[PDB]
Amino acid sequence: STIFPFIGVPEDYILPKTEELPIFREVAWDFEKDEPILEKGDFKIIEKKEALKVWIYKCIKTNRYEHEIYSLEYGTELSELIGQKYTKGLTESEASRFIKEALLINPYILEVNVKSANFNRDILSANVKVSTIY
Amino acid sequence: STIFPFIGVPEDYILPKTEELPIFREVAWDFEKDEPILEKGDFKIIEKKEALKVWIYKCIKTNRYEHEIYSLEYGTELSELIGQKYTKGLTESEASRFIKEALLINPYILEVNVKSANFNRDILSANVKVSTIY
Amino acid sequence: ADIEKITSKLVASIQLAQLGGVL
Amino acid sequence: ADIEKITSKLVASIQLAQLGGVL
Amino acid sequence: ADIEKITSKLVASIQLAQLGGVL
Amino acid sequence: MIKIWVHIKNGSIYDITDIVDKVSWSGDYKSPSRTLEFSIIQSSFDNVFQQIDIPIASTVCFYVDEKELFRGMIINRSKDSSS
Amino acid sequence: QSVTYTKLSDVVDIPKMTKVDAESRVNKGELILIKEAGAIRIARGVNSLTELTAEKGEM
Amino acid sequence: MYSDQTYEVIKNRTLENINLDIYKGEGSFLNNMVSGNNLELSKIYLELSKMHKMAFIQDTYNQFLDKRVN
Amino acid sequence: EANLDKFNVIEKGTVTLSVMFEEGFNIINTTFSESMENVKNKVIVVDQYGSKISEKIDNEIFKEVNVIMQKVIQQQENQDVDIDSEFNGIEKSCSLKGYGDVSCITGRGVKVKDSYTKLVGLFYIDTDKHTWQNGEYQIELELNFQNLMDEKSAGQDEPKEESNLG
Amino acid sequence: MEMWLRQAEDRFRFPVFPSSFSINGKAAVNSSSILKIGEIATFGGVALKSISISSFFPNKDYTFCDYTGFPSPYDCVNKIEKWMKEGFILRFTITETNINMEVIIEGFSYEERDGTRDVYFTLDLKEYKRIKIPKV
Amino acid sequence: MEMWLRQAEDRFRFPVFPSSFSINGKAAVNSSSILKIGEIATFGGVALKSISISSFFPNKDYTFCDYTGFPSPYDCVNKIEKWMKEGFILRFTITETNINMEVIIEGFSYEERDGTRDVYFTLDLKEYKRIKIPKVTP
Amino acid sequence: MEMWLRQAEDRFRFPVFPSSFSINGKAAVNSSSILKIGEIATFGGVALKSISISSFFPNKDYTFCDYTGFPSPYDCVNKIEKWMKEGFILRFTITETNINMEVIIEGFSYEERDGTRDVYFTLDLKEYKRIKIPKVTP
Repeated sequence: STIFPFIGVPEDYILPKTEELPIFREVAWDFEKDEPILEKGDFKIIEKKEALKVWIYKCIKTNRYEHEIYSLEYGTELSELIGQKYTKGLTESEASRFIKEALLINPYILEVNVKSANFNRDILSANVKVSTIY
Repeated sequence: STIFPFIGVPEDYILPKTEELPIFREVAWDFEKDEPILEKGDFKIIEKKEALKVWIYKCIKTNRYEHEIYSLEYGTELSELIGQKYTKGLTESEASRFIKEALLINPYILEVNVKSANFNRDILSANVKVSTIY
Repeated sequence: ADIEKITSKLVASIQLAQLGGVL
Repeated sequence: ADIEKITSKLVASIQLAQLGGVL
Repeated sequence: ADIEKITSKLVASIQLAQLGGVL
Repeated sequence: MIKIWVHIKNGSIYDITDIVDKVSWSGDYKSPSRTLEFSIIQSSFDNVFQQIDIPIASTVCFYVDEKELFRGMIINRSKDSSS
Repeated sequence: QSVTYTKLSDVVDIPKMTKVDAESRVNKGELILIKEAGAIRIARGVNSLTELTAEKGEM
Repeated sequence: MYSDQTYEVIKNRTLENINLDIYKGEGSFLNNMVSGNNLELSKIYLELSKMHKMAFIQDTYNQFLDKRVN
Repeated sequence: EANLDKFNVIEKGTVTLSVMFEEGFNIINTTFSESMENVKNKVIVVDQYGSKISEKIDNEIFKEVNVIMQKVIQQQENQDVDIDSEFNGIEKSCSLKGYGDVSCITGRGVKVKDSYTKLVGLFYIDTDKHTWQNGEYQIELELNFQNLMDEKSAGQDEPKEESNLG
Repeated sequence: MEMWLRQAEDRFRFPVFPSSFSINGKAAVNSSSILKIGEIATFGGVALKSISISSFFPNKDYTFCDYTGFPSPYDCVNKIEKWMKEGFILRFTITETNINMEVIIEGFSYEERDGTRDVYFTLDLKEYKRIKIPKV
Repeated sequence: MEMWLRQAEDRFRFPVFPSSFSINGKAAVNSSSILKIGEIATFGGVALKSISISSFFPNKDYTFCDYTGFPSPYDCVNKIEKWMKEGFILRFTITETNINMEVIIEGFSYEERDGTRDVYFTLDLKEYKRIKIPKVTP
Repeated sequence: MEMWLRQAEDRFRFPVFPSSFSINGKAAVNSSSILKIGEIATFGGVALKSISISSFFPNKDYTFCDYTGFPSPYDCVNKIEKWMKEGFILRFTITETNINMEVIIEGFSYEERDGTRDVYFTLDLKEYKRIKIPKVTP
């Protein structure tokens, strides 16, 4: 009977209550052998920071623009630094930036710091601190 | 309910009263035994400065967030200084600020000054001067 | 907001002139 | 030219008020 | 006095426009 | 020498020349009435600068060189808290 | 610093004891845990020595 | 009503109903005595609210539902 | 009032806000005014023909303003007008800017405290405006004065209870 | 004397105490002119205090340092820059004086100007007052 | 000479007399013009005076101090800051001169700049005037 | 340390490191007032940083030069001028510090002032920020 003078239908104007992010859960992973972990004949699900460890490991391990399935923001660019394409200081600064920007897309991660950086032989070492909501 | 006193009050109009606090009265308390005092088989009531002394003693002796019955304003944070958690100068500043902010919620107390402060062995001494309306 | 203040002043002036009478 | 800008703003405000309805 | 000058300019403009003819 | 006097409803008469801040007197040929505008200094923050109140519709008289030029009714009254 | 009034976030609860009990225990030269100011902490940082001579003062 | 009845409101009402000459404010002897039981009354009000939802058959949980259907 | 998709007809001032404006707490500036321009204190009734039948003067308004400002209303055959509604008195207003919540909107009553006399007055909101910019939020209201709030209770409404419940 | 900037339990103590410090305070005065008597003035309210600090963050353990164990220069820079970015309300205190108040950071500048890798800085702070909304 | 700041019966005397003091006074002159004559001027009333003071509050008894028994530097700072905050009306006087008037505080700044723990300050004062209130004629 | 300006893969390294560098940062504080209380303030967001650089472009190989192989002074001038004219977004980095961000050029001035044919310059850079674009809800 009565007209609806707005675009759409009354159903589209119901807003679900905004709540905290649901608890982060992920399939367990074995870093030494690079395999998912089975428990009692099924996949094993871990919670909170362990799942975050799995996600961070997987994110760091991939290259940024190599795969079609991923968007342009997923992955890291650490492969461009191999072979000393830049000076040592430029490589250090770029590595810090790459790690920070790659990791920060996850809404469960609040801040990232790359603190220690040392060149010994052909190896580059660094320390990374990640702060989450947990 | 007719006059409009915001620009000015009419000449004939008489102000109803001047706003003042009643005489501060409190049940008497003894400090060496921590009890209320009974007089002729009933509680003894004192007034003005002695009542203010009782109130001040009670306010200093309580902790701030410990009890659910009280609000967030009542109490004192002096228990956070025990054990030299801060340096000595920071301890002096914090003690002065804590005492002033705790005492100034009583409307009958006008100004608080923490003048002297000395460190001798494990004892901190100070002089507090309270100014009231009386 | 300048237009609002100017309009307020103009309205007040017009109302005063209306009370005073205009030929 | 200030008078022209003031008049333009006043006209726009009056038109919006007319669309909204004035008692 | 700004309102008076603005009103004077507006009145002069309106009188000129009336002389010129407005559709 | 300009003097301003105000008559209040009860019967009191005040000379407010020492309080006036600004005066304006004007008229036009297309209206039958002349107008007078003036301001006084009055502070609510400071107790010293509190003055008398002049209610709406009280008579005000304007003198220049011991000659009366204006007599009229008060119509508007306004108070700004900042000034 | 000193260890007095250091609070332990790990501990959940402890057996109840009255104030006079805690004071008498401290006077005997014992290191105890108490509940005070809405937390669980140690009472005072004293060692086992109780009898004092001219050579060994209260310090 | 039941939701409105809270520790602050009932405490204010109790202090207004009591008639002494002493001072009634935070840190008073009378205020200290009055508080402590009003908090428990505020706690009791919630169970009093809940009992009606316990009783009926539309929302009875598991064991009360079993009793009422039996 | 059109609230969302619903249309309402409400009477002004029924809802009174909890927040009160005080000089030392949440007021940026105020401007109080009083005016006499729209005063009416005489009513003249004319018949359908234009001939006058009756007149009336209000003494309370006439006490404030010595002059008489007349109004003319006409009654038809099937209407009998009430004179006492046509009188109009002195208008007192306020222009306020300060801090508040999103509850202060047109059609509600608000309370403003007088600094010198510590008296509270009731006002009706006629115009409002809320702005958010650069991380700050301010309100501007146009208020119309109703009356002075009575100290304690005017009629002193007491809860009527029996001495003994049972 | 010591200088501290603290955000709740997170505290920072400056490693090198500055050469001087000054507090600025002002009050507002409203002026009017009355005919034939001249200018008059009335009190209008007090303004917020301000304080500015200049020093450097050392890159090595100097003899004149306040204590031992402070972080690196750019760690201090990053911590203070984050505090300024989020608009936190901080507590600033100088011991053995009457300076103990809540502030907000207005400016932060840092530079390097020699061969020692020390970082000189300037920090501008402004007093913070919370507004009280009455209720009934 | 001596320098005093007094609020009712609450009197304060400066421990160290400054190196110099100066009074600033002005008069308002209105400017107009007349065609073919140029600029003209009229008198527009006198303005309020002002004075600025610079000294320090000693942290110890010096040989050049005006008197003994003065309070600590930060007690003096606290007193003057409270007076400035509340907007009190004060009386300012310098003995053996013509400076004796009511003032109001406009600015107060203090600092430390050496190893002696002395507090240096600058104080800005403005003259205060009262207007008579009209009286109803008999 | 080293100083670099890079536009995509087009990288430029300054032959002579300047005598000093400084970062300027500010936050916006809104000012208001309340009757009978005085001035109050609120937080209004952070502002963009800025840095200014002063050095010269050598016309010969010096012992204090950072590296060998750099272009002629007016080649460097032409490159930077083209970048400033087109309004490119660049990346500015000083190694061994925390300075690594995207910038846009605000001013560029150069001069000659002796017999060595070296070109002295001053470069003003301003930080650049991007806003996220909203996404339609699924």
